[PDB]
Amino acid sequence: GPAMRIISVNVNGIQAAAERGLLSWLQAQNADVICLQDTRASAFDLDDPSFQLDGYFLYACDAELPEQGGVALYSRLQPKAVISGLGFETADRYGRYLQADFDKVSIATLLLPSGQSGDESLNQKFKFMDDFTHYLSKQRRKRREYIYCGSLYVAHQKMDVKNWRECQQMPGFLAPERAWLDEVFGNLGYADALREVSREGDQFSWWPDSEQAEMLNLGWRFDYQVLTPGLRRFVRNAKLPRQPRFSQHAPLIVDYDWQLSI
Amino acid sequence: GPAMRIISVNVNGIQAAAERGLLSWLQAQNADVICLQDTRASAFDLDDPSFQLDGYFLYACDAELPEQGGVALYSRLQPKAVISGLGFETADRYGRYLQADFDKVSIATLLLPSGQSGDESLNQKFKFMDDFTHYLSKQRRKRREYIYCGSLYVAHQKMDVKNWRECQQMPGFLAPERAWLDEVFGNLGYADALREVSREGDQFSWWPDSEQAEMLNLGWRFDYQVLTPGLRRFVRNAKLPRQPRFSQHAPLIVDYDWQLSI
Amino acid sequence: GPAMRIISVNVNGIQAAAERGLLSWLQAQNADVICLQDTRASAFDLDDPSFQLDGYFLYACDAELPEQGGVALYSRLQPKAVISGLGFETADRYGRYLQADFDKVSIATLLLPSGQSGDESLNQKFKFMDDFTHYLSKQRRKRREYIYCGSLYVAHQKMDVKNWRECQQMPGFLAPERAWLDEVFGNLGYADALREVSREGDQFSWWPDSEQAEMLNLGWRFDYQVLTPGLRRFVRNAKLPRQPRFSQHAPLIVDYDWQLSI
Amino acid sequence: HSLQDPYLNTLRKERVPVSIYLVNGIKLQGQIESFDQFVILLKNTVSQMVYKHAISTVVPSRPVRL
Amino acid sequence: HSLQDPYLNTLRKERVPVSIYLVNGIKLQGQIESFDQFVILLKNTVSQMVYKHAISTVVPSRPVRLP
Amino acid sequence: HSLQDPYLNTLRKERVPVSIYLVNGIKLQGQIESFDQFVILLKNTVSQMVYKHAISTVVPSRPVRL
Amino acid sequence: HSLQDPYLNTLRKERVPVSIYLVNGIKLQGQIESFDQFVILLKNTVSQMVYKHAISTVVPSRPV
Amino acid sequence: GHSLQDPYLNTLRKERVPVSIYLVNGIKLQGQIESFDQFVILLKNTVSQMVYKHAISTVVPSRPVRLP
Amino acid sequence: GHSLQDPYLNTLRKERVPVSIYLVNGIKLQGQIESFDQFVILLKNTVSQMVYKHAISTVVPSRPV
Amino acid sequence: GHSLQDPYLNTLRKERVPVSIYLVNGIKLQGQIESFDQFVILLKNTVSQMVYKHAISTVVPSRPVRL
Amino acid sequence: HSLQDPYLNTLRKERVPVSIYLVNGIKLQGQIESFDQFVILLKNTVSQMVYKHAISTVVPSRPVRLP
Amino acid sequence: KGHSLQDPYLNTLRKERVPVSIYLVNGIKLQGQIESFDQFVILLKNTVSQMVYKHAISTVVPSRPVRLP
Amino acid sequence: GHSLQDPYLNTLRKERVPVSIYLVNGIKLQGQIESFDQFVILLKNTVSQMVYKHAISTVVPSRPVRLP
Amino acid sequence: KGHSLQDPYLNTLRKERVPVSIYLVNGIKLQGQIESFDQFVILLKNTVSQMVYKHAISTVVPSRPVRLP
Amino acid sequence: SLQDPYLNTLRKERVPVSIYLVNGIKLQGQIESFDQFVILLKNTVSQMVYKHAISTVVPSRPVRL
RNA sequence: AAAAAUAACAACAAGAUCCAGCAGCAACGACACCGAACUAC
Repeated sequence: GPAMRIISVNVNGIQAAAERGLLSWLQAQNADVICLQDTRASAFDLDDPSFQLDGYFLYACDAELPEQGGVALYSRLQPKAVISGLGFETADRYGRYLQADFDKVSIATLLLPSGQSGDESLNQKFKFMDDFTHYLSKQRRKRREYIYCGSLYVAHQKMDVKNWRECQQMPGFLAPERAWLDEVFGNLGYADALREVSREGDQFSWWPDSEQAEMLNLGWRFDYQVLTPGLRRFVRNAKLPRQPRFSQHAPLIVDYDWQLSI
Repeated sequence: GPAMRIISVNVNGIQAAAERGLLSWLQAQNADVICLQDTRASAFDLDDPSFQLDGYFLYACDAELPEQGGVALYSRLQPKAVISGLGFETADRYGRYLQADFDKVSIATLLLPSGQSGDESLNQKFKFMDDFTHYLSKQRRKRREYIYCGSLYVAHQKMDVKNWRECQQMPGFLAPERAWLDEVFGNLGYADALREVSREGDQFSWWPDSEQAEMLNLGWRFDYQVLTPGLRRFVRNAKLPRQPRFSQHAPLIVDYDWQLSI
Repeated sequence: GPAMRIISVNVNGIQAAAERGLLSWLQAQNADVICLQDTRASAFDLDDPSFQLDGYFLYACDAELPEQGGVALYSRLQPKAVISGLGFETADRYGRYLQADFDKVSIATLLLPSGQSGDESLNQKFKFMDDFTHYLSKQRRKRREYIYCGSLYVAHQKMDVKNWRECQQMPGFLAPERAWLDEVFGNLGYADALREVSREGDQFSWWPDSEQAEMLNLGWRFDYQVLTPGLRRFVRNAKLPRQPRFSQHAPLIVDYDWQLSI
Repeated sequence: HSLQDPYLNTLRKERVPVSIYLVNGIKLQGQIESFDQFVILLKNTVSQMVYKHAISTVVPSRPVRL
Repeated sequence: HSLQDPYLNTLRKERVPVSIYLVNGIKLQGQIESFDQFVILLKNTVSQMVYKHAISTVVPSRPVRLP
Repeated sequence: HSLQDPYLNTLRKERVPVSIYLVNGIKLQGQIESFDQFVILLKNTVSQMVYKHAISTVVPSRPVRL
Repeated sequence: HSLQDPYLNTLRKERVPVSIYLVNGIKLQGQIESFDQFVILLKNTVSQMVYKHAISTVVPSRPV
Repeated sequence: GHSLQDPYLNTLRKERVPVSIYLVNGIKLQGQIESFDQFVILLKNTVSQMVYKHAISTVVPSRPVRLP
Repeated sequence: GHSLQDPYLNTLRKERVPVSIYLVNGIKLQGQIESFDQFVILLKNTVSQMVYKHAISTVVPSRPV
Repeated sequence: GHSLQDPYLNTLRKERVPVSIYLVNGIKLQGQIESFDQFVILLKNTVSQMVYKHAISTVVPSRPVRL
Repeated sequence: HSLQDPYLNTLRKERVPVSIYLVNGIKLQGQIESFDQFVILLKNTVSQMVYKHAISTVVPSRPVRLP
Repeated sequence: KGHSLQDPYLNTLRKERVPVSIYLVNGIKLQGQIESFDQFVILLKNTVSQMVYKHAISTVVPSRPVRLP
Repeated sequence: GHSLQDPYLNTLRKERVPVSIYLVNGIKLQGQIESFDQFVILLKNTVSQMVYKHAISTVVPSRPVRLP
Repeated sequence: KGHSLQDPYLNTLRKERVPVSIYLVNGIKLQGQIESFDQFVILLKNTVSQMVYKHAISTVVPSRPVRLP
Repeated sequence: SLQDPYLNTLRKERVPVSIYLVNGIKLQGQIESFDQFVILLKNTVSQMVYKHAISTVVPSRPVRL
């Protein structure tokens, strides 16, 4: 059928994920476009055929420093056009955005800074959010349905995090971040893909390095597939397999009934 | 957990339902409240202990002309108060409405006339709908949420009907009925129960008397658990079993997280 | 006062109509634009001044073969523009569509295949229907208020034909044809002037070749005035003179409030 | 409106309990639900509609950035 | 008018006993009979008319939800 | 001004003894003789010109509708 | 338009004393030597330019 | 659009007449009109004061002035 | 139609002059002008408060400009 | 230059094939090209017109035509 | 050249009320007061200069024949 | 560039200082008087010296008629 | 002149590569470039449409082609 | 011959470094300071070096009044 | 005149560019070559954009000549 | 008097008649108005 599968997997360094076997798992896991983010490597590094998969193209945009950030993207067929710019110092200087265009459908690999590294990172995250909300408000005029593979590092509602009573103070769950994420899914009209098909809790996509939280399943949902209201109806299913995890985040696999094309 | 199971069904005459064995199956299925639309019997007829189940109370509103209509309702605990009325001439005459109040929740056994008999029936149905729109616009103010377990006898979207191209002129699917349903479920905000728990097709509740349609699965969805937006979040599961057919329609069990109490 | 008149006389061969003196009947019938369908002759044949009514222009587009198709159009004043063809092989190669634009209005003459001759005719009818609904959907957003005063050879509702149950298998009332017509009408917002001015039954235009069928009034309404919902407000009245019955079709005449001009 | 619209939008999205001082001295309290060119909506147990031509100042209860 | 009329017409259709606080600190009570772009009408025994330039706030007695 | 004009015209034709309450608080009494964009000529024994921008409300006193 | 300008013209041509009551509650006396669409001149003892918006009502001193 | 406010203000400025501006609130300010506009007026004092038009009720010159 | 308002307000805001905005109701606001618009201005005496133009009467600068 | 435009328009005029000229604004004119010239083309249809070259975008011959 | 100048001269001498449609799709009206190799003065209660590089077409309200 | 109509018309509109209105290809309407014009530029006066290009102008209508040489 | 336009257009023509042209109005035509001169291009599509150079904006090939 | 009035105007706009607008035919509102203008291009100097074509410009509105030499 | 050195520099350093046509749409990419009327823009696909249809050419990063 | 810019609509016969009801507001903006200019709610 006209199924379209998209996989968003944050690796926190493509080297570790490739060592754990993310390359082979992706090559085996059938999909159309892999929104893998947080490469932490320059374009000359991704160009290495070791990372390049068979039957999947490669695109990448890195910051001035390879480890400072960067985001990559795979695709089954050659997209109509790829663009590695957003227009913000917090986005271009860090290489946190890359968009690929198919017939009236654009997939973007968004990457927000974690913020837990320090206060400066939190300020940069707030600035990036305040600029991205404006970018979205400006993009509401276009007719193309957008599929942002976002690693927002922000939990929306209570179900998106366990033991919220204790997480109300830790970064990634404060009041302004929650308000921004609700405005994105609220007034602007956008809607999350995962929360559309499965309105149940415990579906987390991130856990600290300590295995205690993993055993207790104390995690957040720092991965979203933001869809224009036009694509909200085409959301068939979503899944967050935790066992085949190659980093702190878990692969988020969303399948639609939409059929992309060159 | 707090699982409140509501079982709505159109008996199309309590006699046929009792003959086919609706009472036993209904008693077997654990449920907090059961709505029986179209009893086609007087209140004194329902007084017979044959219809009175153990652990359930007997409530019913009989039409002026017993054969023309009538509704019933059983609950596990003595409701706060029964309101066997609506206000309109059609409702008061045909006893097509009966309400039971609970803690911040009230269940209504709505019954819109099918309109499949003749033109006068279709006109009565149009009048009943043009009055129930006002009724719902009035009830939109009170705090308590409502659960209309009603056989609206009107399909909403294509997902509710197969081969819609053929039924574009059959009563219960014309343009004005579709518009009224879309306005009641969109403009007013009364979100449906099925379209929020399972956004899949083939979920039919009605089947013509011809066995050909039954074998071919040609069916329409007429039953509806209309929920105030306050209760939409309290939906969990809703599946239509067709194998326990006891009338022209089939039950519509729906489980909610809300828990009722005197 | 401000009034305009339009006539639709599917001559089914201008030769047969002229043989029955239809030219004089049309000359006596005061009208602003006359849209006769099915000329069954080339443009050179229509150039004969016999068919040219004094004070009325002559336009015509002939099919690749005379008897195959062909359409004509008369205007009391020089239209601003006259066009033919729609890009489809079922229309251009047969000249089954001829449009004329004056100002703020555009009157078109359309001739759909009867589909009653053979299976290939019905297949071409389905092809023309789907291509034409596609084109019309592409024309909805335009500014021109189109009036496709044309013969569709398809009955929409039961009000357009008695004993519809027997006509279910006969062409013109087939399920897919009725569904296509209802989609062209409601889904896209188009309406008909004749039904709008009067929702009365027993009014038909087409009749079989059998005499007893006409005696007992067994006819269909195949000629329609597909009219954009914008100008529907300016429709006055519509008639169906069943007295002549010169040809298989009837002179569907409609008067509106709007007045054309060069 | 280069400052009115963004300011009101920031006060709305964050649900900051704002205090609107009218012209006649009395002050209303509540968060901005929605606003227009000539009307603001205050939610404080009753969704009331205040008029732009009658408001004097609008002070947020807590600091807000721009 | 993007948010003004959708509120006044809603109050009118719903017949909510609204209280209008003028700019000079005076309060009026009643239902909106027929609001316009410049003046609103009240449904009291006298059917008073209040201009839309001297009205400061309009608070309904019951919470009204925008359609 | 869809209903303002006909309402004022009906109050004028019938010579209704309206009561115009300004914004400052003082009230004026007298039938409406005529009206125009930002002006109302109240004539009742003595003529006065009340500006609409300063008028707060107009109580028709008698039950009068359009 | 059809009332304000002709009324002010009649008040001026007649030189009638005009009492302009402001929205603040003050009663200004004098004649309207001239009038504009935004300001009215009230000269009798000292020159004055009363703004239109600040004028609540304007009553003549005698029939006009 | 107006043809009587601009010349009056220009005269009150160039002649440097001690002007007294009384606002709708019911207060008094004194000074000379240094500059005018469609919505503001600068008044000279110990500190130049920008008075808005919509708030001004009357502008009385300390001495009578003739129109141009 | 602001050849005199906009430059004055821009100078007062850039120079960071503690101005006092006397409203129409008689209240005396204070604080520095942060950013002004065609219909609203912003002050920061303690917090970023928006003052509506139609409610402002005069703007006295604490220092001659 | 302009070595192909001449024969194409010449044939379209000789055969008098009904052509549809789509302009730059998206509007479409329909009719027979009566006379082609530099910087201007003459149309033929009820109420003929004179269309300018720099405003034309495409010329669809509708029916098959060879060069 | 061969077709533009004679056509325009005929339209001017005969004083035919033509309608000049611009490149944006706007419709104009008036009689051809004068023409040039770059602009056209069209009169209709006011002599407007329309640039030839902004004229989509010219519709003569009266049939005209070439010389 | 060889025209015999635009030059005198524009020179008359400039010397006479007639209120002119220029409608551009985009459909925008500018209003003012001409200061100086060339084969590719026109300097309009209306609180600013606005250099409007020639190719971007669609029509030029004066507020009142003018005589030609 | 046109040192780079022809080597590309004639190349697309010879190989008959399906290309999509984008008119200045904003829409998109599709097809193979049949013939082209210094003023117009021809699309080999069924309609055999002709497009004007000055009205064209871009020519996106369906598949990458080598520059001669 | 083709820039008798455009060349000095643009040169003055570039020298004075006055905020220019440079409206395009589409109706967009550009801005910056003309750094260097040639026959068919204008290099606007703003936050980032920009290049705008001549045939796509429709208006050059300087924010401040300028006098031609 | 300046267009030739400008495009030569944008092509030498291989700077990501953004072209903006008359209709108003934006085309990101990287200049491959430029002639008197045509410019080759390569971004997954190689397309030929016309000079007369281009309105602006913004380099993604600051560049002079 | 101008969307710091729609990765692009197989194309606009054409824009100058009553809440089955809150463990309840130290109190309703203090009630529907109660006719020569004086600068903190």
